Amino acid sequence: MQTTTLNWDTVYAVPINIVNEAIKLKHPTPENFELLNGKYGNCSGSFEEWQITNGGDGSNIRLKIPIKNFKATIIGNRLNGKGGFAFANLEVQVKLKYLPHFPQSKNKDIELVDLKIRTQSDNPEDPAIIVISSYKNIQGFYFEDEYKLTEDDEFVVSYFYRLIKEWLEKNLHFFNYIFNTVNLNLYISDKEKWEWTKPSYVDYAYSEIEGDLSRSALGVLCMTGGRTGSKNQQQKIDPYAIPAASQSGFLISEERLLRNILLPTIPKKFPKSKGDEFEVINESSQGGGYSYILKLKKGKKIDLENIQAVGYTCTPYIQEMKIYLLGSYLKLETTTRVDLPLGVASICETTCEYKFKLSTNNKGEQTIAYEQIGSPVNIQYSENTGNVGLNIVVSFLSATLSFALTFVPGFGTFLAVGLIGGCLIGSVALIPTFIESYNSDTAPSIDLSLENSVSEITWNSSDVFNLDYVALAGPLQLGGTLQVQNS
Amino acid sequence: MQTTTLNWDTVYAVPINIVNEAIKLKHPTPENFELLNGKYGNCSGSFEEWQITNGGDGSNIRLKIPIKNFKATIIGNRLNGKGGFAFANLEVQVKLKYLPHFPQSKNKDIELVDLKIRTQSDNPEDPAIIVISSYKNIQGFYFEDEYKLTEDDEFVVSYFYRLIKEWLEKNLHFFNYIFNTVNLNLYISDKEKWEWTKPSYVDYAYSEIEGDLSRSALGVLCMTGGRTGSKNQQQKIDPYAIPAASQSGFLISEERLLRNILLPTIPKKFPKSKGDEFEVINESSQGGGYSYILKLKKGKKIDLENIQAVGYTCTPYIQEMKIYLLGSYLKLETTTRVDLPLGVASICETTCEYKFKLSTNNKGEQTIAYEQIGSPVNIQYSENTGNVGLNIVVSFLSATLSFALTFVPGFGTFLAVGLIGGCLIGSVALIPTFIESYNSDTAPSIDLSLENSVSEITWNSSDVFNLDYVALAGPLQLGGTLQVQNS
Amino acid sequence: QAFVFEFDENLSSSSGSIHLEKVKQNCSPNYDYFKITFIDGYLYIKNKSGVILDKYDLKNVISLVALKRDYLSLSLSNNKQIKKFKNIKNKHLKNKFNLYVINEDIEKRITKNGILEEVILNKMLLSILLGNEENLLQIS
Amino acid sequence: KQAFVFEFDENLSSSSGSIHLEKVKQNCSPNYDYFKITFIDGYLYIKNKSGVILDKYDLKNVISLVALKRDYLSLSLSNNKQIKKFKNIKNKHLKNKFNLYVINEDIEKRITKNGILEEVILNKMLLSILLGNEENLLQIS
Repeated sequence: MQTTTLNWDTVYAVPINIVNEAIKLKHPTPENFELLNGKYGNCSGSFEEWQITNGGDGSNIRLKIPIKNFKATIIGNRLNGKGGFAFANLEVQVKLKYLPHFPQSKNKDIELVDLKIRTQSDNPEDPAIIVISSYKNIQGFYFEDEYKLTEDDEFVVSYFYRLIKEWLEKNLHFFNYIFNTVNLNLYISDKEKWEWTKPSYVDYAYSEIEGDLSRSALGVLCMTGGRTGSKNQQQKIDPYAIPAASQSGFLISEERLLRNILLPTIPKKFPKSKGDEFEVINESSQGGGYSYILKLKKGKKIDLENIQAVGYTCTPYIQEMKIYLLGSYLKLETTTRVDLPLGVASICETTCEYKFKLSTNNKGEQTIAYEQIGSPVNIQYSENTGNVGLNIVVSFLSATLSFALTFVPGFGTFLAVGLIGGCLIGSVALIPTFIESYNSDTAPSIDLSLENSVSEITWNSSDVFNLDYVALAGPLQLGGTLQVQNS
Repeated sequence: MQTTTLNWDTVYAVPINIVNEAIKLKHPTPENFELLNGKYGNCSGSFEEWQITNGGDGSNIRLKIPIKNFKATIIGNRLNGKGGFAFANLEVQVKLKYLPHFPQSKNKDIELVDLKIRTQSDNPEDPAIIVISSYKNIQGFYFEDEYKLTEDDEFVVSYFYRLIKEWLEKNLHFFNYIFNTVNLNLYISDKEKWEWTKPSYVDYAYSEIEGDLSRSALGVLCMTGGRTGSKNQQQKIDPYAIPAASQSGFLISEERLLRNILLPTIPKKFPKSKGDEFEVINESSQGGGYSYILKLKKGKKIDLENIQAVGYTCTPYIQEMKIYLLGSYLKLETTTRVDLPLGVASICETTCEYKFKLSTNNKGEQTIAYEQIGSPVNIQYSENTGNVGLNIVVSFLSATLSFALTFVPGFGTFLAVGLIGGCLIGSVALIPTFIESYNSDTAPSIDLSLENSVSEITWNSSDVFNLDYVALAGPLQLGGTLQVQNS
Repeated sequence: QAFVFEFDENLSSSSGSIHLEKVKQNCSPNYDYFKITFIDGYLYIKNKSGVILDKYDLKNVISLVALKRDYLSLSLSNNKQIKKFKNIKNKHLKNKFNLYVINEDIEKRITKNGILEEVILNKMLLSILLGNEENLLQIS
Repeated sequence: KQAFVFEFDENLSSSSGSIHLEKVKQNCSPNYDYFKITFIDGYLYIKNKSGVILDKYDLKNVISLVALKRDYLSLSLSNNKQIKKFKNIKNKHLKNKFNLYVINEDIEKRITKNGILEEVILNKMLLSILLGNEENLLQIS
């Protein structure tokens, strides 16, 4: 399934279950609590472990806060008395926040930030804590009312939850779980490798789909390469971000793959050209918001190596091309044109397709491999303003066809290997040499590129990402399992 | 310029000036009239012959009736007096009607009907003679003491006109004229040649262009082959029914060309066909009008003569085809497909175009000729699913291109010559023999065809149609001059 | 479903209300036919003395008219949003759409009285209609 | 319409008046729409079991913030037949189809300064006049 980063550079999606399980393991939830000397009443009870539950979106996180052995006193001129319950599940809505990590980084070029619950807010339209009106699994409720209670026990319970909220307002910090930690590379410049995967701005998002929680995720969203966030960015994860095959998913935007790897590399295929003929734009079909393609600028053409055709030396040229990401594939469409001096033009529109996958070199190290999918698909037509005879036209179109069927796969192979080059070595300058000497048996390990991409984000304090999947699915998509340090 | 029959089978259009001329020629003498002992008054004067004038549409015809030396005596409790005018044009609106021609034709298979002014109507919502309020170029008006024509006494003139109408209603011979005479073939069946150009139902239309009488026309509209009229048919003529080159025009619906000439003929081009693969349908976007196409039924294919390519006996097949009439052309699109068992697919979309024109045979007799316009236009789609070697792929696609570039023009020639054949010989069953032995020099005279088409309608009692133009402009379009007898 | 008409002339006068409706027809494809039915009104024939020489009740008279479908180009922009069929007294206006009367009085409720009535009715219909063809744009 | 009538009735409280609604521009919850409710006029009544008014609070100028899932946009049909109210059905609890929730019942705390009691009742009132009436939000800009 094709996925998308939704205009972010990098996306790291972990199922909510994994996050909750980590919380229950580390037991950051406070045990006993008590509100003393409150104006509107007081209360006490015990918490069971807090957990993320469904109903959130983007910034907004729903927490299930199970409470037991609860009692409360309500103080008021109207509602007044003592009560409690044996068990209840309080639901609140909160936000999370990225805060400076401590101890800081020694490298002052890197700022470590932690993802933790936001404990306070001075914007009334954005309360730190919102009590949700849900009255689920309440057991052993009791209350002694000095006057009125025709409206149910639900009303008293809502009051209780607000007392619990008062305590929470002063004690949320007691829940200091670090969801993840992110290395912000401020100051990226000069000879930096993998700049398109080093985060320079980070935010998060809760995403749920119906069927819930089991399929819901918490996402780390990064802008990289010195880029920052904007209204252009939404706090959302695509439903297909995590490979169906894997626990967690990491995405590198197809836009970055194209602008930062292929666009600087593609001129080196044509020392004939000037080198300024290519561009990455936003125009392609169909679903989603928008897609990215690498094409010739309007008006430009690229001369190719000469061919012999029906007795004449001709220079084929690229009249139009599109490099783009679709489904599982890197796709290349090249329109080559050849003009015979007799007054006939050949036009071939040739499409090649490439898949990526997780592989290993001969030292058993994980790497990225590729393969061409089938053979070129071609469309050929012609224009005959010279009134050239059929026999010449047919022979001419044979020669130009043969050129397209040879040239365009060679072009696609260069691009495919070029892209692996960029991903594996992270330096644009070194890609041509990588392509020239590429060999799947000997291709470098992906580990260094992982250190500079995915491992720039650390979940649950010390998790290690165990890669088990690589594919192109619009953006480069990594599949893997978080290894919790056994301890 | 492409025209249309607007869902009629045939259309015979003649300029109004030509019709008015025959009318005037046949009625050069003025006619004295008088109305005595009228209930609402009496009158007297002199008519010159009526003429068709502008302002009519469809069934509705405007006549201009010039009146001179008019006198009238008006009677009523309310208005009363003697008056008159030296000259005025009475304008009325009438309809025309087809009426049985007498004497009846000897052939009991044909009902001769005449187009004549409808003199009487028993429907109050459709009066036979409508007076139009036109006080154009009235000279010498007077009434009692008033010798000027003012707004205040314009009603006197309207009164005059309705006294004149009273006379007209009682003296129907004033409107005598046979516009044209049509051979209604009452009992048409399969066994007859040219069934598609023999009228079985006829109606008329007055069409005026920009209110200019010199560009306006009267048309005879026919359904042929045993069809009759319906709501589908309107009393309208296309602006471009008459060739710019010619005085008068005759159209044969491309629907009938396709349904009645080519559709029964086309299976004889294909020995491996089962015979039931082809259809003529009306195509369009959102809503359907007048565009017809001869095509393969959905799911059908035609196997063709086997070819030898790269060591394989292969069977080309047609998976799609379109035959239709556009502008000046009979157009053929044919999609041919060939598969190499090793796993190469070839698909050619090939298009050919044909013009038709007036010509002569060896005997100097008028006939219809055609010419292919330019070379076939071809688009070749290819796929290599067996990862076949380059040389085989290229050689194979060259063979299948060669095949399409010769077969499809052959098919186009078959159709053009077939179409001419049906037009010239009128018997569908004889068309395959006509194609096989066709020769420009030897092609039969169009005269028999005309006798069964345009000459089924005779204008002005005995006009002869002199053909001077033939083309396809959507419908088959004939241009010619009406020759009046007695020169 | 009604419109008020006012017809004023030197020797003839008329006021009241009418109900118009499009008549389906297949004989004149470039023209629209309208059936006009007089709900209320009177037709006054007068002299220069301005008195009532004759007074005809227009009640239930049915008229039929046609005009060139070009009138459909007209942009109404209802303003001032009240529309009547009023002639401009003693000022013959143009006939932009070749409007014409097919039958002034179909059942001859009035025209049975002679030619003068036909003449007056025909003149009256053209007078209330011409200039006001924009009103027709809302008549189904 | 800009302003809407609202009516709320339950055993121990009731309220009525009119409210102005507006969509609130936001970038934190892409699948939800935020709405700001401003009370133009109205009173909140607390009553006892037999209907006697115990307390009343003027709602005028109280400002509330709510959110619901954008699934409500698929509601049909936004037709005017005829006057839309935000009314609840007394003692008839309804399903919450679009996860409607209250973000803040009284932003400037005009009434909730009085304590939790007011917050809880105001919260209940807001859900009760909105739920089932979400099709009314279609026309809010």
